Amino acid sequence: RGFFTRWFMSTNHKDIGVLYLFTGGLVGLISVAFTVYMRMELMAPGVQFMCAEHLESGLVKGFFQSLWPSAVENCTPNGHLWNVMITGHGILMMFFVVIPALFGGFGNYFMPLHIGAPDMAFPRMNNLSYWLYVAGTSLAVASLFAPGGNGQLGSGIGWVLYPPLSTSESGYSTDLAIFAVHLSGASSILGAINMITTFLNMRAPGMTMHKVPLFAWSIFVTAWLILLALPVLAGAITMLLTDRNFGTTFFQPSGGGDPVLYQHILWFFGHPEVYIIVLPAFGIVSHVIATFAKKPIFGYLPMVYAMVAIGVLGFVVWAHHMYTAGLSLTQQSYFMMATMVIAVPTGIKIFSWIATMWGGSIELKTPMLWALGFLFLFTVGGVTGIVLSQASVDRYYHDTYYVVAHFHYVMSLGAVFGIFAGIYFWIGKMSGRQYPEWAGKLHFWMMFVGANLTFFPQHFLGRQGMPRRYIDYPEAFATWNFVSSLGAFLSFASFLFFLGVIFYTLTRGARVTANNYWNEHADTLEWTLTSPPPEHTFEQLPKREDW
Amino acid sequence: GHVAGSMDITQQEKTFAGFVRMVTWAAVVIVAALIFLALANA
Amino acid sequence: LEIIGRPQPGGTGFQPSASPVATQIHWLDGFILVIIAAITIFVTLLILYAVWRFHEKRNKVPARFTHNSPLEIAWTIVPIVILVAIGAFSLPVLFNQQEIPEADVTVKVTGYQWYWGYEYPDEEISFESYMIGSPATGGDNRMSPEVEQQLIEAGYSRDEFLLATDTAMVVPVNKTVVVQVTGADVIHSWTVPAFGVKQDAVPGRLAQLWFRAEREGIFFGQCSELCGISHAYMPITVKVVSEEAYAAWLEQARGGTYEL
Amino acid sequence: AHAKNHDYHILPPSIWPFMASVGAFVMLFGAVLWMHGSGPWMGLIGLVVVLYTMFGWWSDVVTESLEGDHTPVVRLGLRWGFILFIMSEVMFFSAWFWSFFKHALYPMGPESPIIDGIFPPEGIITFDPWHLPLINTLILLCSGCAATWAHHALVHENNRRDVAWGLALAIALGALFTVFQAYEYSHAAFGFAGNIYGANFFMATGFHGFHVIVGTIFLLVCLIRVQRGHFTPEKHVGFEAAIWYWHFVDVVWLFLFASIYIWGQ
Ligand code: HEA
Ligand code: HEA
Ligand SMILES: CCCCCCCCCCCCCCCCCC(=O)OC[C@H](COP(=O)(O)OCCN)OC(=O)CCCCCCCCCCCCCCCCC
Ligand SMILES: CCCCCCCCCCCCCCCCCC(=O)OC[C@H](COP(=O)(O)OCCN)OC(=O)CCCCCCCCCCCCCCCCC
Ligand SMILES: CCCCCCCCCCCCCCCCCC(=O)OC[C@H](COP(=O)(O)OCCN)OC(=O)CCCCCCCCCCCCCCCCC
Ligand SMILES: CCCCCCCCCCCCCCCCCC(=O)OC[C@H](COP(=O)(O)OCCN)OC(=O)CCCCCCCCCCCCCCCCC
Ligand SMILES: CCCCCCCCCCCCCCCCCC(=O)OC[C@H](COP(=O)(O)OCCN)OC(=O)CCCCCCCCCCCCCCCCC
Ligand SMILES: CCCCCCCCCCCCCCCCCC(=O)OC[C@H](COP(=O)(O)OCCN)OC(=O)CCCCCCCCCCCCCCCCC
Ligand SMILES: [Ca+2]
Ligand SMILES: [Cu+2]
Ligand SMILES: [Cu+2]
Ligand SMILES: [Cu+2]
Ligand SMILES: [Mg+2]
Repeated sequence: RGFFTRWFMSTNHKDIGVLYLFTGGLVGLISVAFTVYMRMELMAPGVQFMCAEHLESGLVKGFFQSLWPSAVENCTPNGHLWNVMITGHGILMMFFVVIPALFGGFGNYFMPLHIGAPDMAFPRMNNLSYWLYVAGTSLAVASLFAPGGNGQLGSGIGWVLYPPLSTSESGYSTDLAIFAVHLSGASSILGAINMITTFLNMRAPGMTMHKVPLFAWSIFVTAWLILLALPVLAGAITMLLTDRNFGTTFFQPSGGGDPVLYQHILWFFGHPEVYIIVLPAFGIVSHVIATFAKKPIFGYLPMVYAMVAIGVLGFVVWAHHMYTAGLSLTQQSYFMMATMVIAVPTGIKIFSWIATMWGGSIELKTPMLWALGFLFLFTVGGVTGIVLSQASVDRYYHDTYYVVAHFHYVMSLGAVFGIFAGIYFWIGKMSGRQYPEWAGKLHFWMMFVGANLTFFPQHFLGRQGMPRRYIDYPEAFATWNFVSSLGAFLSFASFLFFLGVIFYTLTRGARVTANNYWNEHADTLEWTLTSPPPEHTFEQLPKREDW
Repeated sequence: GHVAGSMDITQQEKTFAGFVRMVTWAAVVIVAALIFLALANA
Repeated sequence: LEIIGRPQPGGTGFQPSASPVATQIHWLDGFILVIIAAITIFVTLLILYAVWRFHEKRNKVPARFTHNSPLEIAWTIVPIVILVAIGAFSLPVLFNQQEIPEADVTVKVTGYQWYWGYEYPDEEISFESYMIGSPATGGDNRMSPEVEQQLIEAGYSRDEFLLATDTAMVVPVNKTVVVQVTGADVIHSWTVPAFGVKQDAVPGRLAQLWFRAEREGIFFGQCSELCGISHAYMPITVKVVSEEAYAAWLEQARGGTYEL
Repeated sequence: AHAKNHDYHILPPSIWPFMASVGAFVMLFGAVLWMHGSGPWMGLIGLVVVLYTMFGWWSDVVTESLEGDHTPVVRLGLRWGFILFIMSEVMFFSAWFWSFFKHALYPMGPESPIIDGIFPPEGIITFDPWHLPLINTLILLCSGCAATWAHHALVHENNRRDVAWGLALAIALGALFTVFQAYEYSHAAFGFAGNIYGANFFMATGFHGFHVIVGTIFLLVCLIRVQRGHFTPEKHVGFEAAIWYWHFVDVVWLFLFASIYIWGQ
């Protein structure tokens, strides 16, 4: 077990999942801090922080000055800094923070246990997924420091990279970001194939596909959508790359190209991505609700089929992100109508959750607070979408902050809630050291409060016309930006608490000695093993009655 | 306790058999849909 | 000067209704908001209720049920009928806004990096509109004594900084205007909250939008599609005036002076 | 595993994966460099390393199979994985075809999208489908039959000369495709830059020519294995994936051929 042997040449799925967690955790903070930057800068009108005069100073110099206010009068509005920040967030988050933790951390480690499988079908190839996730991250980060738009560093384009701004932007910044997304898509497809052979081939005797945990089913559907969606994004971004370095003209009108066709092929993967993020969150919620309500998950088949209902609809509603880009009315109706249908599937899931709780005795442990938060905030987030699904209302809402609040409710108060739900719920199982019920509660309360302040205000701003991706705004939008900004520092405080809570725990945390430290209602095969689990779980296959 | 190859693979073989059918079902359902669309609205 | 369609400090609602589409957008959202205010509330109330009614000290022993057919059915049809409903009142608004009328006036809008290009093809008028703080007017996109003063001279106030432009698009009340939007370099998007209209300016494409003003005043829009560095700095200003002055405007605008 | 009751394959540690990920970071960062006036040396290094990693890794894959690690389910796990790989491949092309069909249907022209332009693009001269195109489709169809014929013989007659004979024949014809495909480029009537038609034409058949070469190399490694006696009628997994793959390559070309050469002229 040389340290190099263990983590650098890994073949075990439970250490590869631990790698993706911390890794995703890392990049989440990094990304997370860029958000404080933005919120400092948006707290108040005029540009105080992102000044053009800080470019003269080396980077080591100007940096530190940027964490301190300047007067409007002496502040020279450098819009590009803003644009680069907003896009490091977006790209880090959607490719390098949340899918990796929720899919490759809690899915690699646990999906296998839940089905009663020795390991993962293709161990070597899994470790290769982990390391190509690093390459992409690396390339994407490197990008912030390389030659990019307007003689400064960094590609301030959008996390979706639309041309012809993406093609015409100078430097090679956007080339590194282009290939970062490529590696992350290989990452995801290798992971996707592995989880698909494993689940249908490596289940324990007598475990029929209708006898599999829902957490594992959610990684199954997630993994399908990746497989069918990332390859389509390898192509739209290969068309950006060629048009920039080989003077092709896919989305260049002077040669007969069409910027809009880019938007179709990007969103045909840009929709499947958002269900790829929240699928796993729905699976961890089940577990946490069954466990802590001390009762069987209500409507198990309809939960499994709701899952497949979403992922399948997820591939036919992608022009909802293009209502104002120039589409036919027919196109606008097909896509509005089609998007509305995902509401059935999700509701069924939401009701079944309330139902499971109904009739059982509930234990409000830390892990359940998140699950309940998520029940609420994902619905808040959800509704919004229906409003945004309406082509008509989207005119006004499109590209204003009313969308930014959408997506953060169902991402930051949604799938993120599922990232923490699973953290608190399975930290002992994977570490031998449980956490403090008290600090966990505090954290939860802190961040629900903070994060509601962060984005609830933005629904206002969006209704009041504030555009998306501005570094400055009118005088009439100050009020609510203060609030939001206050909110994000409150939430950033929390995330700091949580990393100390975690640090503490793995240092001085209660030694766990039981095989199930929760209750009898936590009925899946992970709870039948030590506490921290054997390095070769399931040499002896799970006897049919065992669970 | 080596006995390489003697495990029971009945469930997996039946599973693969379904997998191969389900995929073909899918593929052809899309193509005829793609075609439908083409005819109706292209 | 009647500055109507503009942001309102601490505002949580919408901008005034200067046209029929905006009227309906405001009504469509309202309705939609209540039906999902209802659902949101409704979903919390069960969560809350259930958490307390069935907390482990209130009901020590759990239940084992896992299916209630009737109920499931209810909960899947209810939302499906709710959705049809919204459809009934939503397609119609869509069609009115994307089905374009016979024009009474016609402008052509062309987003250029860091400004807008206006053209009235019938009257032979072509000018450009830039924020007042554009480097095109002496400043760096931020308030300065000069900036302040320049806007006071325009007819604006210190607080409408990032929304006022050097050149305004003038328009006649009670008339249908069809705006054809196209982009000249990278993509941009031209809207006006107060009109309830909005549309992307894409290189190689002609997209049309229509609007009709019931009242006069100054209405402000703002680039809506990450176009570069001065994305924040390409305001839009529209001026709607009476028809007798509109004609006068035509003549005055033919000498090269492009202000009202 | 000391005392196991299962046939799945558990694996010793392995450095390969880390190595290939650094290679690829270096490869693509150097590839960015080289597209921006700087030098090649950093990109070829990356690829050299990646190729080293790929050869070890796959060497060991056979190695492990000879250790009899490839139990009945292990061989089924592999077959399935690989089938998802060709399903991923198929979706990749879906992006390339999607562009070609959209521009071919709704071509940009001055009143777009109210009114569409013309396709093929004004002054573009599409190739003759029955002079070279059919030649390369007969060359692939042929090889396909030749490679399947080596498959059948091995599994169904256990004939091992025949097996290598069909392989050789198929291998050489896959390389011929490439040579004839290269001829077409030589004699192209349009350009690669400046015009949708060239981007779509060339990137589309360009990605297909990539695969053929990957195909033809893959089979070469089966010939080699077959020569050192690496295949039996019951155990023959590289063989099954090659034949399945080759066939995918041909199915992609065939649709290209009918989409781009036959339909769009
Ligand atoms: C799911 C990912 C994700 C997450 C988690 C966040 C989290 C946050 N984001 Fe956002 N954000 C995006 C994805 C995300 N964001 C995207 C895609 C955009 C649009 C990009 C573009 O325009 O191109 C955007 C845009 C965006 C904007 C406005 C951009 C504009 O002007 O156009 C703002 C505004 O202030 C904002 C704020 C925040 C804040 C305060 C947080 C949070 O800090 C607040 C609450 C969350 C936390 C406090 C911490 C969560 C930490 C984790 C979940 C870590 C996971 C790891 C482990 C558990 C180990 N984000
Ligand atoms: C986890 C992430 C996540 C999830 C799950 C969703 C879910 C949904 N989103 Fe989306 N969305 C994003 C992430 C997400 N979204 C992001 C990041 C963007 C912005 C991208 C960018 O441009 O940068 C975005 C953008 C976005 C837009 C475009 C915004 C624009 O115009 O710029 C639209 C418009 O159709 C939309 C719709 C929806 C819908 C209908 C759902 C549905 O899935 C929600 C369904 C849930 C419910 C409906 C509630 C549960 C149902 C019930 C409780 C039944 C009772 C209620 C009713 C019947 C109404 N989303
Ligand atoms: C968004 C789309 C982008 C497309 C990129 C996606 C992936 C590209 C990466 C290339 C290598 C992937 C090939 C995948 C093969 C899948 C077939 C399969 O199921 O192989 C199974 C075998 C299992 O390997 P193992 O874990 O060792 O199992 C031991 C059991 N005896 O698995 C193997 O044989 C593993 C062999 C892998 C060799 C290492 C190569 C790493 C190279 C990474 C570069 C990726 C760049 C792709 C860019 C696309 C270009 C447009
Ligand atoms: C109109 C536009 C549509 C948009 C695109 C659609 C995308 C869909 C992606 C969603 C993927 C989720 C699919 C989940 C399938 C669930 C079905 C299932 O499990 O039925 C159970 C059946 C019964 O087996 P049983 O014996 O009872 O239990 C197991 C005991 N061994 O089990 C079986 O018989 C085993 C079957 C295995 C599951 C098959 C998985 C393949 C399905 C994916 C389709 C891929 C489409 C490919 C298209 C691209 C092709 C290039
Ligand atoms: C070797 C021998 C081989 C020989 C081969 C011979 C056979 C040839 C095969 C040809 C197949 C090519 C199919 C091309 C499809 C063309 C259809 C199309 O593009 O219609 C678009 C349709 C109309 O476009 P629009 O802009 O409205 O044009 C209107 C002009 N008045 O757009 C609309 O009406 C808008 C509605 C959009 C609805 C989207 C529906 C989703 C589409 C399918 C789902 C895709 C998801 C795939 C999931 C896979 C993952 C499992
Ligand atoms: C210009 C000249 C330059 C020349 C330089 C050439 C460098 C050499 C690189 C060549 C690579 C060699 C390929 C060999 C892979 C095959 C491995 C194999 O057959 O073993 C795998 C196993 C076989 O087991 P089995 O057949 O059952 O054994 C029977 C024995 N009783 O069957 C399996 O486990 C199945 C595994 C399938 C392998 C996956 C292949 C898919 C990868 C395609 C991705 C394309 C990447 C190309 C590289 C581009 C760079 C990014
Ligand atoms: C419109 C669809 C077009 C998409 C292109 C995909 C083309 C597929 C490539 C064809 C290659 C097949 C070559 C067959 C020759 C030798 C190999 C062979 O015959 O394997 C047969 C295999 C039977 O497997 P089996 O006997 O079950 O093995 C153990 C059983 N316990 O049966 C198999 O498992 C063969 C597996 C190869 C599959 C390649 C990848 C499949 C991708 C999904 C394609 C679906 C196509 C839809 C078909 C519509 C039909 C009208
Ligand atoms: C591998 C060997 C065989 C080859 C493999 C690949 C086969 C793929 C064949 C089809 C793939 C997608 C082709 C889609 C054609 C769509 C054409 C198109 O762009 O329609 C136009 C519309 C945009 O047009 P617009 O400009 O908005 O309107 C102007 C009209 N005045 O655009 C739209 O609204 C979008 C139209 C529908 C979107 C369809 C995309 C689905 C892509 C996945 C296809 C899956 C194929 C399944 C493979 C089966 C194999 C097992
Ligand atoms: Ca500020
Ligand atoms: Cu979407
Ligand atoms: Cu702009
Ligand atoms: Cu802009
Ligand atoms: Mg937009």
